[PDB]
Amino acid sequence: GSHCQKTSLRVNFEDIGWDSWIIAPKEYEAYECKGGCFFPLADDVTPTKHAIVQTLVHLKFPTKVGKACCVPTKLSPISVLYKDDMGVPTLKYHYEGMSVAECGCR
Amino acid sequence: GSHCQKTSLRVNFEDIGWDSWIIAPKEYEAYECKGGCFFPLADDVTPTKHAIVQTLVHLKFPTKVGKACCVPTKLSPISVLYKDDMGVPTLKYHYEGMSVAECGCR
Ligand SMILES: [Cl-]
Ligand SMILES: [Cl-]
Ligand SMILES: [Cl-]
Ligand SMILES: [Cl-]
Ligand SMILES: [Cl-]
Ligand SMILES: [Cl-]
Ligand SMILES: [Cl-]
Ligand SMILES: [Cl-]
Ligand SMILES: [Cl-]
Ligand SMILES: [Cl-]
Ligand SMILES: [Cl-]
Ligand SMILES: [Cl-]
Ligand SMILES: [Cl-]
Ligand SMILES: [Cl-]
Ligand SMILES: [Cl-]
Ligand SMILES: [Cl-]
Ligand SMILES: [Cl-]
Ligand SMILES: [Cl-]
Ligand SMILES: [Cl-]
Ligand SMILES: [Cl-]
Ligand code: NA
Ligand code: NA
Ligand code: NA
Ligand code: NA
Ligand code: NA
Ligand code: NA
Ligand code: NA
Ligand code: NA
Ligand code: NA
Ligand code: NA
Repeated sequence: GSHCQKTSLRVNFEDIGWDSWIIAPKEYEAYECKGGCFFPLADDVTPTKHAIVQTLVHLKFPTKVGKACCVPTKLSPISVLYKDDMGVPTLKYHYEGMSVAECGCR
Repeated sequence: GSHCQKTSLRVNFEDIGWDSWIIAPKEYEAYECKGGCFFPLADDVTPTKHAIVQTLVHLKFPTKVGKACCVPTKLSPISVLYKDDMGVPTLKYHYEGMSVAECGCR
């Protein structure tokens, strides 16, 4: 059963060019949503009625319409230490939207 | 500029097998979210910080991590006429989650 679920994803801030403004941490666990959104669906998928409808339309017209996407449906914050406008390392206690809390088909 | 946006999608309830319980309408405009989530991003995309991070990670590791997905970020209801448990056609005035209101990268 390869369905929509949260899997691990470690993000190094240098690799994505954010080290120019983020002192710490060097890496963090962001997670990612992976898997398909096909029938039969799972319970923790929590699909919208449109995702269900679009998945049905994709089954009968695969070349015209795409299927639903396994995406983050809830995010969690992290803390980052960033240089202030005058170079002062400053804590951003709740840097929102950075880590996956829940996945779902949309 | 092929970015994330709402495009037309007409859904025939018979084609998806929902005519067994939906008398009317026969078809409805559900819309769909289509387009890529790549940089440079648009203003009406409203991307989360994780979608931006994942897109950056996908650029440097295309085979390991996928990119962000253009998905519905707000849905609108429709009205449907459905047969009751005793065959009585009944109006569902606000059948929620059926039509796309806004698209975005997630
Ligand atoms: Cl299965
Ligand atoms: Cl199902
Ligand atoms: Cl929902
Ligand atoms: Cl297919
Ligand atoms: Cl397609
Ligand atoms: Cl969110
Ligand atoms: Cl706290
Ligand atoms: Cl904060
Ligand atoms: Cl923030
Ligand atoms: Cl965010
Ligand atoms: Cl462009
Ligand atoms: Cl951008
Ligand atoms: Cl947001
Ligand atoms: Cl690519
Ligand atoms: Cl992949
Ligand atoms: Cl939604
Ligand atoms: Cl009304
Ligand atoms: Cl209602
Ligand atoms: Cl409803
Ligand atoms: Cl819904
Ligand atoms: Na087709
Ligand atoms: Na997907
Ligand atoms: Na999200
Ligand atoms: Na939170
Ligand atoms: Na958020
Ligand atoms: Na790679
Ligand atoms: Na997409
Ligand atoms: Na949605
Ligand atoms: Na509404
Ligand atoms: Na909804």
